[PDB]
Amino acid sequence: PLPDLVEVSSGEENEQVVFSHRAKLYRYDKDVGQWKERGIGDIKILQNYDNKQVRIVMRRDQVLKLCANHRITPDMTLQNMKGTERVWLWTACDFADGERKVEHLAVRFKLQDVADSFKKIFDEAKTAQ
Amino acid sequence: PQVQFKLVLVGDGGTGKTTFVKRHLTGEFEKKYVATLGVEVHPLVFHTNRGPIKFNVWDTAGQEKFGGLRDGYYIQAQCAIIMFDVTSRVTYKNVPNWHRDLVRVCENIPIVLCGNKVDIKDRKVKAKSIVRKKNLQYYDISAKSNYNFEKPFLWLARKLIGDPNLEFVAMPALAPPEVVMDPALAAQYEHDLEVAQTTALPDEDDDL
Ligand SMILES: Nc1nc2c(ncn2[C@@H]2O[C@H](COP(=O)(O)OP(=O)(O)NP(=O)(O)O)[C@@H](O)[C@H]2O)c(=O)[nH]1
Ligand SMILES: [Mg+2]
Repeated sequence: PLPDLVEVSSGEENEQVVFSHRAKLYRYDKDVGQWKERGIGDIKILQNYDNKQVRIVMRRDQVLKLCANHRITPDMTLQNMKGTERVWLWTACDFADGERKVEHLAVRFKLQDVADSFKKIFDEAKTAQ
Repeated sequence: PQVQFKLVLVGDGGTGKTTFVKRHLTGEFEKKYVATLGVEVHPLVFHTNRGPIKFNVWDTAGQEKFGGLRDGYYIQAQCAIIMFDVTSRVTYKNVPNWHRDLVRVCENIPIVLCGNKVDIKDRKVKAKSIVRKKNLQYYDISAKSNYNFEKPFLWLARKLIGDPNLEFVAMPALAPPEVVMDPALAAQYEHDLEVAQTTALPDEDDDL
């Protein structure tokens, strides 16, 4: 026996989507010294209406599970990967796995104006908090 | 009490059973073949419109010398996945043996047959030569391109629960805490990120 239906609450009902586009997310593994693919889907920058606080959220296609859920603070910045383009690196305290994990993340975009748009909105939103 | 199901994963070596499970677990794509020894049990949770369901995946070894006690790992199994490599006909020729070994122990459990590596263009096993049991189901998949990589669990979930309209739903994203660190520890992670920035991304020269 199973509940005939279960209403899903995304947890984003009191937030505004200020950025949303398809991307690829990577996570660095200190143990083996390699970047590992983490997810593929729409990476979203969310800002809460009331307290104006900002977070990044990302779910994976098809399985729809989280691969990113962490706050953005005014101190945080996006770095470029010297040899790669349309890619942004940053460090975050992520809770996608229901636990605090400090993670070095990279996001890859297909188009440059999407990457530039992601850097723009990232820097605006973090200061607007 | 949560709803669980024992799922046994069988197939020849290098077919992509462990790569498939790791993909579901962490979203990574393991490029190396590190042969599984005996069995490894990994829980997979999916959020459905009828609540979360957990799959306890028993990832079994495909090489006979590393098999351990395979037929014993099938005991009390509630579903199964058989995998092969569509670029290798031998891995498909052994599918009836894996199916035989499974049914000998678990009788009428729902089973999904997965033809993996369809991202590779030199395909030797065509889906027309597979396609018909009620408890059988076939999917082309690719652990590398993620093509159909959710369908085996979605179909098994629908059968086990008895609801053809069961859907996977978005995972709840609860508000994350803001973590504040002393400028010292922030610098230690800023240095670590610099070190990581020197290593390239794994798919840098893939199709993308
Ligand atoms: N091109 C391609 N390679 C894949 C795909 N899935 C897995 N592989 C690769 O094929 C190999 C599969 O390895 P692995 O999953 O460890 O094998 P296994 O099925 O667990 N075998 P065993 O039963 O011996 O443990 C790895 O080299 C992996 O990178 C796919 O969809 N496409
Ligand atoms: Mg394996």
